Amino acid sequence: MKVEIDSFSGAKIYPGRGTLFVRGDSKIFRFQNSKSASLFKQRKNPRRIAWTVLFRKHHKKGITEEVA
Amino acid sequence: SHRKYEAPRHGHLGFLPRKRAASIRARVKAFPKDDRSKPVALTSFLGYKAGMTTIVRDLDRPGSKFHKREVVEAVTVVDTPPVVVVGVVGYVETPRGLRSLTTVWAEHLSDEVKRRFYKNWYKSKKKAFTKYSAKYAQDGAGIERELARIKKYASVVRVLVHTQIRKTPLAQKKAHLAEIQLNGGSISEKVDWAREHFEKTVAVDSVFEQNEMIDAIAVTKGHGFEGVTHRWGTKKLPRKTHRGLRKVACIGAWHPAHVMWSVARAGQRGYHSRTSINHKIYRVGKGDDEANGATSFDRTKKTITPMGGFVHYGEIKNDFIMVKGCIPGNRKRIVTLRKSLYTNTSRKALEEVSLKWIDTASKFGKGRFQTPAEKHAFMGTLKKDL
Amino acid sequence: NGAQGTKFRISLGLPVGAIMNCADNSGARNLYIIAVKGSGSRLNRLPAASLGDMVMATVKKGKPELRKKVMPAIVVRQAKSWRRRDGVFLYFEDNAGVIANPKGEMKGSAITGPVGKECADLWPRVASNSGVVV
RNA sequence: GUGAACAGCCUCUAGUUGAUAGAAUAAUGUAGAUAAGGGAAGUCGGCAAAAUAGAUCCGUAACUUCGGGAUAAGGAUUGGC
RNA sequence: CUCUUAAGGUAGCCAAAUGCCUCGUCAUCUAAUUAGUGACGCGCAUGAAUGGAUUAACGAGAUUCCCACUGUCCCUAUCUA
RNA sequence: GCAGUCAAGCGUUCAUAGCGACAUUGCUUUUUGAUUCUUCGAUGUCGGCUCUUCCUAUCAUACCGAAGCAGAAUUCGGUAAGCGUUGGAUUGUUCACCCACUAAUAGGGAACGUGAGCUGGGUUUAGACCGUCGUGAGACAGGUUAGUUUUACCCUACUGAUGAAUGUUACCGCAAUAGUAAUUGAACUUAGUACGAGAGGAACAGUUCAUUCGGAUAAUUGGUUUUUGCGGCUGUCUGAUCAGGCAUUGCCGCGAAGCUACCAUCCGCUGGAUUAUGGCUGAACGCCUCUAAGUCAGAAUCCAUGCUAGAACGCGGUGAUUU
Repeated sequence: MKVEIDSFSGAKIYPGRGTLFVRGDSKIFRFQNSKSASLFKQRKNPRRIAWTVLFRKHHKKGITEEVA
Repeated sequence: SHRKYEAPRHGHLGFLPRKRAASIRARVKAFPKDDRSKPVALTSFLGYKAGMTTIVRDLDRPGSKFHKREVVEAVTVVDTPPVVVVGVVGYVETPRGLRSLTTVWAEHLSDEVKRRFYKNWYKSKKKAFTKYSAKYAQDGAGIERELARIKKYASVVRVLVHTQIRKTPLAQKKAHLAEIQLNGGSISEKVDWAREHFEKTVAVDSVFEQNEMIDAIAVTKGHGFEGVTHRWGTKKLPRKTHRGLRKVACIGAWHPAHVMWSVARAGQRGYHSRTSINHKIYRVGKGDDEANGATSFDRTKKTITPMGGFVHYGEIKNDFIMVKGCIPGNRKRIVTLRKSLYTNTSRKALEEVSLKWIDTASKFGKGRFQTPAEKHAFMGTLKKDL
Repeated sequence: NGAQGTKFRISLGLPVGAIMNCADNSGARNLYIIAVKGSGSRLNRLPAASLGDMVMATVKKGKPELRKKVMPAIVVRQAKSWRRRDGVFLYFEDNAGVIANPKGEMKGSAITGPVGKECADLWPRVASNSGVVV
């Protein structure tokens, strides 16, 4: 199988444990849960959501890994 | 006169009278027909429903669009700690049925069955079988005498099995006890299997195998007094109705000038004893494996229990089935896994498994991890650390 | 009639009275369900359609030579969350269908939008006329 | 005080804390709410409920007793520093 | 031209809150309409201050359709006092 | 309303495949009448809604016979009510017609079932309008519009729940009895085969799926949120801060637990006797004959298996039985 990633958080997605959302053209998004789904529908911004991957990857926070 | 639009009966008349079962433990109202050409083996086993989780596997049903493809099916877990035999039982045949003769027992019966046969343990004297037990101090004269009498008679025979409940995390210091009928030939072998197993335990590992069908016998979950619509799915009345709408309108006609049994009245939903069938086993394991969550395809060390523990239960540290799907009763409830009364020729009983992967994640939350290892791998250094 | 196989159960989301968008190039803008082809009967149960079900529908928005008559149709997209055995719960953002004959041939020559796998696998002409799929 | 405002919401002064009470928390009710997807198919009948709702700006038809219709319809904005 | 008895329904208006036969006939709306609207008229029994025809605004009036809106409904479910 | 009988004749020929005139025997009480026995010191009198049951004069599903049956589709008929018998437009409607799906969209009964169960649209109080009739008051199975739907705590019935007495108390069990539930279709292959001049066009076996119904269950998904759990926001009060209160749960996002959805998932058995019907042997009747004896198979039938309860006066077994 393929542990998918959350389109809003990049958290990891095992089978059954969430949802798929086909945008109206073909753009797919995978969701772990109604939480991330509702955020997506609210059109919220993960780079500003203080706590996802796409937040800290932007923020150069605690990666401490690219200089090894 | 002529209900305008013919519609079908609500509810099932056979599963009446929807009353409370006499006990949480569900009787076995019939057993597998014996094939007197085999060793003696039990026809059932006892355990505790523990929950569920999500296994993944591949299909082997040609004919399917999902043939040879992965499927995310549903499995319920039964904790099946090995159950110990402490008696056997006779049944002679009459025009009134299988009438009993003796219920013969072992010697060093545990506090658990001694507790079962009381109600107020700590201030009783704990004196149940004292004299029947001292009767073992001899050679075992009447012991073997009735063993012989049952060898003679007893067209049917049942071993008496009490659970090793102190194992499971339950706080019930009492072990449920019950009969299981034997279906080998060779009455001598029957009774001697019994006897050698006196004070000995047995496990499903000796009774069940993968990809085999069982049946589940237990009590429905308790829902209390409840009304007509939800008990029978009857159509809710409109919002405009005077005096309630979660009701039935016509509870009967004028003639017959009474109210019939066929009619949906309020009452008790639940604590019914039910017998669901044809549930296929998916895995039969033990306490030692640190890594049942590791499989043929999974190697990450993690057993069946999910993170944080099963809900309302505690953790499986003993033997276990994962069997398919829905099995009556809720968690902590006793259950009988009986085996069938006929052969499946389904192709579905026989489409075996190659399991692939399990969610081992907290059902007390929306678990997005499998291990605390994975947990730390995913997030990492906490402001708490070192 | 004319189906390329069978259909696994699918969560129903398009009852009667529903209006879905047409996703072909027939000349329509809306499709109004009135019946469903299988639609086993029951008292005060609305016939429901789902992805890949053939129905009968009409136009409310489109051409004068297209509206005001009944025509069979086929669903392609469905916002009603359903399940595939592989555990993915998936849903489109919209509800969408196409026009057709009793055998499963569209009046169309292309589509404007994504499509459902089951409808594609069961209706070959729709799959052909499809561009992107899911 | 908010706010257009004696609205509604909170509060100072003054006055009350008085309408049998305790334990549970089944159906059924009364009253209050939320609900996937669809959207009046229910129903005699869109009864009841939901939506909208203030203020600023733009925009504002038919018909007209030229006074009106008109807040028409219909759009956008509103926070704090 | 003439009888009734004095005259013989004018302008307008309609299956209208007035029309039996009647779900009138035509069109339109609609998948489909005993509903609605617009026309027809030898109108059982329309009609001129027993007022006719019309009509802006107003209507806790009656009625039809449309948009949004929705637990009305498909189909129930759950929560609170 | 439904069914029979005889047979003129249709049916190319042919009375009887299917029909059936002239006549005639009947049944039912789902039509309307006829009568007025009950009830006028009162039975709540339309329809629909919802819910159960019952009947067969079976529309479909199961098995069969017959044909003007080559196959397909259909028509006649027999066992049979076990399981089903729809969503909607207009109408107050029953009825009626239309649309459409359907396997099928059969008829009906139960105080024209069902108002202390609803609604109350209509009818049928008073109010108001129109037309016609009447001098007039007023009338009109003529039209329109607005118009309070009461009470269960009693007995029974039902549904669920307890319960004395059986020497006590506890444990495991039996099973009389009562009920019973599964249904239906499609696709693939069959097979473009059989069949047929072709047009067209099957079935069986077998696999996958599905509808309707039912019984459970919550891992997932979804719904729910007083976890008043986290956060945010408005207004005001606590001097400010933090931290807080009130706003009949203050509102919003999230939201586990728990409850629930065909909005989710799982599952839903096989053995015997029988119907019609077809056959064996086989006379009666020296032949024949499924029958008179006897007998074989055979249905969604019946009864068992299994499923539910467990008789509170049906039963067994077993253990402890008072400083």
